[PDB]
Amino acid sequence: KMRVIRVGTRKSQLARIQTDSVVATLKASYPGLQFEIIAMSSLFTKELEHALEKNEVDLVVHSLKDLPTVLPPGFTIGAICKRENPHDAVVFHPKFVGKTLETLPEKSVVGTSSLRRAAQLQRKFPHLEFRSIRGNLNTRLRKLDEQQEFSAIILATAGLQRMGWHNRVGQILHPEECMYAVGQGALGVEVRAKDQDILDLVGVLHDPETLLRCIAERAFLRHLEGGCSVPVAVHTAMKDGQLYLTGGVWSLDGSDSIQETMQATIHVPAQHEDGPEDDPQLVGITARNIPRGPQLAAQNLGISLANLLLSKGAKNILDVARQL
Ligand SMILES: *Cc1[nH]c(Cc2[nH]cc(CCC(=O)O)c2CC(=O)O)c(CCC(=O)O)c1CC(=O)O
Repeated sequence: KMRVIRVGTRKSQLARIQTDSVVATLKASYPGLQFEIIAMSSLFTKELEHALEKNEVDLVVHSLKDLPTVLPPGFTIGAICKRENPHDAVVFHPKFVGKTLETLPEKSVVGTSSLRRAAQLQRKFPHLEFRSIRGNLNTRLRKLDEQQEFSAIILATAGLQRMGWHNRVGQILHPEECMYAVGQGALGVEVRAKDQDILDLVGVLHDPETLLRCIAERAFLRHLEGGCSVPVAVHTAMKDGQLYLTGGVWSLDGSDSIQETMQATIHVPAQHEDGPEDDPQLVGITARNIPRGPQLAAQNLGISLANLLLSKGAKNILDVARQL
């Protein structure tokens, strides 16, 4: 009568690397336990979810920014892992290595299929062109270097780092240039919402500071009626007992913009707990072993900033962008 922890992965390289980093952390906490990785084949979220409900697998690893602020019923995010670098990065064509976006020749084409990235970068760099680029990270790096269309592309720093492409990171974008997506750089572990055994085990992965930052960022996004699909961006930081949250929305061209910052006293809790089970998820995340007070406070900060943005016309900016 054995028990093996079954871990679902997409077989794509980056998804597989993320899965292994999490399994490695679990093995270190649970050396006496057995894990089995089950390769399978954004439809991919659906099918890995399908295997979870069909009980073919026990946990799957996502980039947090790829999960929506409300998960389908019967699933939850049981762990938010310690955040890697959240910043967007510029990769340059070999001809332009050493340059910045500030020093590219006028009318260079920058590749990105993110509405958030294009809107912010258009606003700050009027003399540049931004055009859609499709594919995974290696395919985008290929189309940048071999085809002569693009002079640069935008990618998450975290993804390049995980892929072993740290050296192609040419410039790391600051918040004044491009704020990042909600939950960028953090990994989220999705599990069956009722599965207390697996929820127990993966709970060891929660990093308190990352969990609180991502609750505030996801609550901001959810209250604005947003997902991966909208031109919304954020910056969070925890220092000296303060949780800072900057949030922004943009027209698809970046000409219209509301951006404000708010803060609150949330101390990063050092202790673990065994909170009650009937405590519901917060923005899709189950963290019963972290003190709940700081979580609720982070959720309120997100909501407060969304309300401030909405009172300055955010819903109009977002509804106008969506219809295009
Ligand atoms: C919301 C969104 N997801 C992606 C594709 C994606 N998802 C995860 C990563 C790696 C970074 C991480 O784990 O946080 C990536 C790739 C990347 O952002 O570099 C995108 C990118 C669409 C595109 O520009 O082609 C987005 C949109 C967004 O970030 O706003």
